This record gives sequence, C-alpha cells and structure tokens, in this order.
Amino acid sequence: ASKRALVILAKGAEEMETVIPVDVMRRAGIKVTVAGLAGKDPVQCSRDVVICPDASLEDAKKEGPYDVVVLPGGNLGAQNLSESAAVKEILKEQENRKGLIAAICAGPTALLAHEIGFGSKVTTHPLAKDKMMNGGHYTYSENRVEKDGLILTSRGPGTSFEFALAIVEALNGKEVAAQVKAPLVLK
Amino acid sequence: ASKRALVILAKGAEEMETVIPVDVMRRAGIKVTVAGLAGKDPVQCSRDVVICPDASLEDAKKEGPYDVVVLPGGNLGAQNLSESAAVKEILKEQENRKGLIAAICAGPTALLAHEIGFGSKVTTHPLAKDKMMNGGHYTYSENRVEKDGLILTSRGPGTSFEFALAIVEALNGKEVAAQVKAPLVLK
Ligand SMILES: *[C@@]1(=O)C(=O)N([C][C]C2=[C][C]=[C][C]=[C]2)C2=[C][C]=C(F)[C]=C21
Ligand SMILES: *[C@@]1(=O)C(=O)N([C][C]C2=[C][C]=[C][C]=[C]2)C2=[C][C]=C(F)[C]=C21
Ligand SMILES: [Cl-]
Ligand SMILES: [Cl-]
Repeated sequence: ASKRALVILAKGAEEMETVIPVDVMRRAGIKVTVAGLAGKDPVQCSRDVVICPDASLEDAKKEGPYDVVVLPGGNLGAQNLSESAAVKEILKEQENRKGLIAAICAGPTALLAHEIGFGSKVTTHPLAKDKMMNGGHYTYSENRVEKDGLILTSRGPGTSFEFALAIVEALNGKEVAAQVKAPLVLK
Repeated sequence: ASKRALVILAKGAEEMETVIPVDVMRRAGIKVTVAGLAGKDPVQCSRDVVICPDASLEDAKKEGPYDVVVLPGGNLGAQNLSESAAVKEILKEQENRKGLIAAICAGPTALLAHEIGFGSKVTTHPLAKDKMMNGGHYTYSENRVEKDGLILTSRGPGTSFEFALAIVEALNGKEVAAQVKAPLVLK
C-alpha cells in the first residue's frame, strides 16, 4: 500500500521548500496532501507564489494518520506553524505513534515550539540556529540533511531536493529514491 | 529601474521549474509576472501542485515588454506553450527586440516550435534532446546551463537553481547573483 504524506502549508511558507518535497514525493508514488493551515483557501507564500491547498488542515487531519508530516520553512510560515494548536496536536500524535516528522530551513523551529523530538540532532537554516538552540534542547548539526531516528531536518531551498529524497528513502527505500533522483538532473 | 520577468504558466508545467525561478528572481529584486497561458484561473501543474497566476497572459502581454521571458518545462506544459499562437508572438517580439529568453527541461522545445533562436547552442532535459534536435536547427550541449547570447537554456528540476541564478546574473550582474545565492544553502 502507498505511503501518505501531510504537508502543512501556512502563509509565508517558502514556496520552493513546499513544492520541491510535494513534487518529489509524488514522483516516488507517495500520496501527498497539501493541507492549508488557515483553511481551504489559496496560500500566499513568502515570495508571493500562491498555492491552492488540496484540503484544509482540519479536513486532512481527519484522514490521518500519515507516514510523514512535513513542515516547510520560511520564517513567517514557520512562525505560523509554531503558533498553531492544530499543528501541536498533529505533531504530538505523530511523535507518539513513532511516525516520521520532516522539517526544513526555519521549519524545525516549530518542533521546538511544540516540544517535539527533544534530544535529537537537528539542522536548520544557518540564520535559524539560535532560535532552534534556545535552551539547548537539541544538538546542532551543519549536515545538509540530518536524520536522527524519526526526526528529519534540513537547511534551506538549496537542500530541498536532498531533504525530499531523504524522505523518499525513509518511506520507500534507497532503490526508489535513486530511481526518482536520476531524471531530476541533480548534481 | 528594476528588471521585469514574464513567466508563462501552462497546464502541465513542471511546478519546481516554475517556482524556483519565480522565487529566486524575486529574491534578486526582479519584478516577476506569473502569467497564465489559459487565462487568470489557477493552473494544475504536472505533479498536481495548483498555482494561481498573477495575471492572464493576455493581460500580462499588454504590460510588456519584459527583460526576460521564461518558459518552464514539463512535457505537457511545453506542448501547451509550443501550440500557442500567443506564445509565438511574445517570443518573436522578444527575439526581435534582442531581449533574453530562458527555457528549461522540455521548455526549449517551444523555441523550436516557434522557430526562435535557430543556430544557438542549447541544452534540454536528456529525454527532450531528440525533439529539440529534429531538423538540426540548434547545436546540442550537455552543460547544466547553456547561454548562447540571448538564448538561455537548462536541463531539469535539478538545474533550476543554476538556471535561475544565470537569469539573475544576466539581468542584474554577478555580484547580485552571488548575494542571492549565498542564503539558499546551495552545494
Ligand atoms: C528559509 O526558507 C527560511 O526559513 N529562512 C529563514 C531563516 C531565518 C532568518 C531569520 C531569522 C530566523 C530564521 C530562510 C532564510 C533565507 C533563505 F534563503 C531561506 C530560508
Ligand atoms: C522536465 O521538467 C521535463 O520537461 N521533462 C520532460 C522531458 C521529456 C520526456 C519525454 C519526452 C520529451 C521530453 C522532464 C522529465 C523528467 C523530469 F524529471 C523532469 C522533466
Ligand atoms: Cl523566509
Ligand atoms: Cl514532465
């Protein structure tokens, strides 16, 4: 049976960090739900790209649980994720059930906000390090992608393909990740 | 004064190849118009990401001309661009006025369809080479980004950052491209 991904899309999300994982995961045969934090309406991303979510978060939650919950970055998107009681509940449920959580750029700071995966080795965007490390709840890494058990983190738009393919490898295996990678013309 | 970019968005466009250049160009302070080929309505991309264009092509044309016209790939998106009389007219005008034209993945095959930039060195996605080379109107390159004067081409999702930054360098210079690049966490 196919694996399922929930991508939580908030105003101010980094659109590259949203679209790259959604696209790459669909290439891998993952069933991806782009879920709007604020409802069903189109979402204005950080660089003004407007994306129409597949569903509201409220609705997508009802079709859970998911094999991965994906948190894009963007400072303002991550703040919105960080402030959301609905995200808190989703992430706590996912952690509790030992499901994967993946977050990129400023996205990992939402893990801090919601007290998720304390003790993990994580990375973030370099500019988000101090926020992530407030209280020393995680151990910091400069790896482009960091995976510490069920906590998978990455750094920025330029690591989005690696992040996405790490998600694919985690859910569908190395061979599928390699197959999906080759047509992308990655360096 | 700020440079201006027209990104032509058709059904079946590769969403990564659309969003990466739009975002990176906006980071560079370029005024970018995402123009829907079919009108003002949301566009269903190749991997089902739905993007709301800033304007119809019809409307965006009226605010021309642009310092660059950008053609994303995706096989079906490129076919739609290739079949469009409106795109033909836009590209001929751009070529005639010696403005930049940039196309990625299968996007360059629209240049062939509309008889644009014959004689140029070009690249495409590897799977789009034979289509592009039908009649030997161009010279083929395996460079990740190829720029032959005002014809700028690239290969796939994995070359989208390089493609975008090449556009930025062409319009705004090497120093701006370097400044925009550094926060992206590119390899
Ligand atoms: C990335 O998508 C993101 O989340 N970034 C924000 C990092 C940050 C900046 C200031 C304070 C806290 C966090 C970010 C920045 C730059 C970039 F290119 C991508 C991203
Ligand atoms: C890319 O975005 C694109 O346009 N691709 C289509 C290439 C092509 C395939 C078959 C026949 C003609 C052209 C393509 C393919 C794979 C990929 F990963 C990205 C793109
Ligand atoms: Cl940001
Ligand atoms: Cl395609």
